[PDB]
Amino acid sequence: MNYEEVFSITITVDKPILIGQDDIVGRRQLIPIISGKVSGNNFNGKVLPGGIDSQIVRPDGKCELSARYAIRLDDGAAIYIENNGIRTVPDEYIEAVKPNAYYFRTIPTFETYSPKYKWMMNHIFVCCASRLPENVLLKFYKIS
Amino acid sequence: EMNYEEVFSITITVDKPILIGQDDIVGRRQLIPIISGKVSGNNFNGKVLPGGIDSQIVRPDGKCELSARYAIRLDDGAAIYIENNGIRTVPPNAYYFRTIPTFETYSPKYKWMMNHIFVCCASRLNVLLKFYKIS
Amino acid sequence: EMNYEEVFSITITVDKPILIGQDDIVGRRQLIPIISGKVSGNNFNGKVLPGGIDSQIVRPDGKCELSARYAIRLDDGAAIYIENNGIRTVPDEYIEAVKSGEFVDPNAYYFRTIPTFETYSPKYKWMMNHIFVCCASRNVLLKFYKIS
Amino acid sequence: EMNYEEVFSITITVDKPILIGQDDIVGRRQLIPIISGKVSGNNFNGKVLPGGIDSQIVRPDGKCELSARYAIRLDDGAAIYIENNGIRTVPDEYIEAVKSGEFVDPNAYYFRTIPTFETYSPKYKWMMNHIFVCCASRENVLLKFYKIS
Repeated sequence: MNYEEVFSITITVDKPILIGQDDIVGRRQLIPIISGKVSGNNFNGKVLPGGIDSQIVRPDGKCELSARYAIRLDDGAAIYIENNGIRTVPDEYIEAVKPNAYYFRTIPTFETYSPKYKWMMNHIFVCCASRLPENVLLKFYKIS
Repeated sequence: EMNYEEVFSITITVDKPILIGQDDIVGRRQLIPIISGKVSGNNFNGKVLPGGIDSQIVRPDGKCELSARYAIRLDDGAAIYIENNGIRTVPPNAYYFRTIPTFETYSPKYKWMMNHIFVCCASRLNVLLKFYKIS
Repeated sequence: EMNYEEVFSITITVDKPILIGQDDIVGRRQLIPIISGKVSGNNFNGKVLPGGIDSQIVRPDGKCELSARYAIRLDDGAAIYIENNGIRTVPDEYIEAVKSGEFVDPNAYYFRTIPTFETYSPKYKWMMNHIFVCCASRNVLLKFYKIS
Repeated sequence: EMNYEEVFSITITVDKPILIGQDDIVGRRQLIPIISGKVSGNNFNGKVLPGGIDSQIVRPDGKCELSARYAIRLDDGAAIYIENNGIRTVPDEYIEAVKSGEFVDPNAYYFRTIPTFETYSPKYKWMMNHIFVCCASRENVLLKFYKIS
């Protein structure tokens, strides 16, 4: 199995909007995306307004993540992204959750509006992520 | 033969669309921020919380597919997370505009929201949403 | 103020469940093959095609989440592909019976679903452009309503 | 970088397609029954159970969107329920072939999917807590499953 690292995004997030928590569904929060820098070989630009990661930390500590946001490239192209994934920590970090620690991986789906980016809607992708301060680093890999 | 009960309404104030892109294959994608919203109904009263976005695509044939993610808080302190998925088609009074919401709740008083099917009838002005519990 | 129209019904015969597995967090997963089915409704008459499966999970709290994929062929030769997703619940007194599978009175059930359609002719494209609700019961009888 | 582990393979025998319908906007929808299948991999050996269907649509532009629901039973008695969703494309020169369904060489395909698992035992709960990628090809479909580390 082969793959190609195609780009990265460093995203600056705002404080979580905590919606609610219990020990049946877990804890729901919305994470607003403030900004984001996109970079890669011929794939450079920024994250657009309107971005939100909708997250639930399940009672067992597993986080399920579903982000919806858009980017615009420096050539003028826009790409809409839905990024669906998981973040799990080992045992001594679980009550904290509810940095090297995490397993944090996602699958993005892309929607594009010009022939130059049609390939993004015709391959499978994996994203390897990390969180920091309040800014997640995302590496995107095209499955070859 | 199909019964239902109207359970609450939300009048939502939206910001201007964040247009992402458009072409003649996928259509036009935009994100609509929800500025605010008033929730009202029999023992179901409160407001829409921050962080709300309706993600819409207008298909080339004109059909709009809608998927909104937002939360509300009630005046009893209960919070509810809503994903509302539906369609809007035209040939204001013009539209067919109907959606299916899915609820996530965090207390026994509201768990019935996770155990029924619902339909939402909407109107685009702001947007007015009437929620019906299918009996 | 919500209007709807009954558009058709389907009476489905199903095989015995294919029990996959169960535990006390995810619940009980089973696949239900659809043997046959008859579609009827004003100018809407046909049959269920081969290949139909309802993938079901009865959650530890007793709620059944249903997802069926199947197709129908109408007497004019048109096909409709259906994914029907919904839920089936019972009052607390019947839950132990459900978790077993001992007989429960069909009137105990709340059994409602939301169908999505895929069609391949102009005469049926409306089914792709309205919202629908399905009221079901124990054959399985499904009644389909277009929301107006 | 991205690391991964091959976890197991499945070789599946499928029946003939159940053609539902086709048009030039939605494409061609068919249901593919899974007759049988053999699961193999280090400490991961079993069979596919009854009830498996791949629901597929070949879009007007030639791209096939695949969604399979089936289950396997391992030799230690554990079950795994699999929802496997993916895509299968060919170069432009083979698209017409893909359409009347003429022979296209196996090496021509891009055929990749993302499986989701449901398991009922602590020994296999890790399958619910990792991301996976599946590489597939075409007498059978060969699926190789990879855990993303």
